[PDB]
Amino acid sequence: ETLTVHAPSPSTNLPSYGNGAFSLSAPHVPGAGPLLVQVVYSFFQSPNMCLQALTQLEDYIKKHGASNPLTLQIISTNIGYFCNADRNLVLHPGISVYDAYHFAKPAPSQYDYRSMNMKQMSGNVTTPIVALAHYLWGNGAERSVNIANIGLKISPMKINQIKDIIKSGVVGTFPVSTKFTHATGDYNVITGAYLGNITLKTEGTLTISANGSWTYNGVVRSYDDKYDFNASTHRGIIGESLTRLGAMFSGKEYQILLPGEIHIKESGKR
Repeated sequence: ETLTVHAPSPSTNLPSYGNGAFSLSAPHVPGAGPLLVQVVYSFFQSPNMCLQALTQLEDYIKKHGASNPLTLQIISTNIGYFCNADRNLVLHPGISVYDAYHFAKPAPSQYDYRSMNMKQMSGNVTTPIVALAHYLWGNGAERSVNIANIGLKISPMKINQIKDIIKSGVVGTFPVSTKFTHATGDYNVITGAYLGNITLKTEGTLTISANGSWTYNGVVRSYDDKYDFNASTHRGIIGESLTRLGAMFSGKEYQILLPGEIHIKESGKR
């Protein structure tokens, strides 16, 4: 059935992401002249780097075959890069993905999943591949991403503050305490990929003035302790890539804790 991708390990990893034949790097913008680090840096910060890496895996698989030992090594190795990068991002929050990815320290090609895999994922753009890494090699171990790291964009207008706000037309200060489904994949292709639809609890204070202006000051944490990482829960185009890869390769579903709480200060006008 599904093919086993070897856990990244110095003993199985290729010397290089893409076996050096391809690299994760910013799109070739024709007529933009030489690719400069800023582009690439920004690219690495972007979800697109994650899409690209996965796209590259998928493309490599398309060209070479999923069961192709090199494909497997490339998947393992390339995903190791992401694991490595994500490790570095987890260890050093606030560093750019480009940095975590490229330096590195320890060499991404030396990435050893068994020894190095982390339960925590950065939530950064590397995360969906790491999440896939964990599917492949995680042996079903729970992972976590802190909810503060999953780039939640909460729109109170999409939560039961909506009711307080959206006509009701109540004025004043209202306790909010509600849960809501939150399709991270609606706006966050990274978080959507691996957390997709989450359920958040928010508790806070919705203040609405008579002019429709409202502020929601609240905490958001996950309503569910964890989320399954599997085909069904991925959302968004990166999620789809995980699904396709996850469908081809042996892995174990596992759950992703979404611990932590974010404080949100949202505002809008009715």
